[PDB]
Amino acid sequence: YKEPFGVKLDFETGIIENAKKSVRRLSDMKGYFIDEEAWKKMVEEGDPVVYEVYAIEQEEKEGDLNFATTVLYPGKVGNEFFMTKGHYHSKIDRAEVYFALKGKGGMLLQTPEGEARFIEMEPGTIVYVPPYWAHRTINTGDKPFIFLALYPADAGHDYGTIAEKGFSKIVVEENGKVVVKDN
Amino acid sequence: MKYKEPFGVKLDFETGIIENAKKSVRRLSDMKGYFIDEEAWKKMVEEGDPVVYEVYAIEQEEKEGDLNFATTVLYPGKVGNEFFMTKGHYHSKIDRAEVYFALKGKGGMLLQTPEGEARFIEMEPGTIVYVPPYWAHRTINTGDKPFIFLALYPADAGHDYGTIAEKGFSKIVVEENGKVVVKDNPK
Ligand SMILES: [Fe+3]
Repeated sequence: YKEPFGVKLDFETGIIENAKKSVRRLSDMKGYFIDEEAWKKMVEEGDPVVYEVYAIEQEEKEGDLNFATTVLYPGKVGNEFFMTKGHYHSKIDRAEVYFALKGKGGMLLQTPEGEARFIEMEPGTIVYVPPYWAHRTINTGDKPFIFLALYPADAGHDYGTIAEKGFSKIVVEENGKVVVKDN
Repeated sequence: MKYKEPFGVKLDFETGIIENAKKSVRRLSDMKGYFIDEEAWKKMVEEGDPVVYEVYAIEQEEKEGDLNFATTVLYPGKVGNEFFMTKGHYHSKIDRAEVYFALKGKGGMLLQTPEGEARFIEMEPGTIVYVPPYWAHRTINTGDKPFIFLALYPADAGHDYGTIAEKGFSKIVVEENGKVVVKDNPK
């Protein structure tokens, strides 16, 4: 039997005790933002951190659960808001649940058949990501966007699909939050 | 097959209420034989039969890979000197885990393996508790204010209340000049 445990989550910083921390800078997201020059330019300026993750994951096993907070920093590549790489689940059939804790943003989701959805998130918002949907989180404000994600331990990852095909929409700013088609 | 639609629902940090969730209510009368002091229990039922806890749940069909979530508002109180608590259970599919996230108040979680090996983990706002596969678990309110938390669990986890209703937990959590976890006499 594995040992149960309790770890503290800091509502102000999003940091979880004993969690495994990972960092993703702009340089780690080549080809993700539509404006390549804005990207190359910002990177040369010492690619700032786009987001950090504090995760507690179990072995890949059916019925078990993983959890992690993400600190999505505010910013834009051109006029495209800072975002996570996003992905599909290796075992696409797994769902996910997000709980927004600080700041504001939204989640962009997509199905293999072409459907795309954008769900706005503010502190207290719980987003249910159904099985089969690819998803990415977006920070649409000027402050850090912090959220806790809970997902099946055997969900796995699938960035390739998005790495190539990607999402059918991009979220940018036109004096206001705008969701438009992607190329 | 249709693809279910994603959605966002608002959770109120102060009340524990989740918009569009299904509400369930458990009063002291719904927990017959759960507390050790049967006389204090019956006396409290007659005096008013207070609500022990309310649940606001958003559940999916019992399918593998899916997820359910629910908040619980566990009210403060004691039956004799035993703190208000949830009924407790093992998952129907015993190897499913669960994750708890405390939001308001103060309490703790009592867990035990099928054999009776127990653990007690304190919970305060911000505390995340990992309920591993195979462990039964029960939440306890050790404070004077409502203990509110969010639970996330597999849609096919299910609930085995029966085993706990029959044998209870190996330990009980009470107040004796302080919070104490001791052996459950009728365990
Ligand atoms: Fe459960």
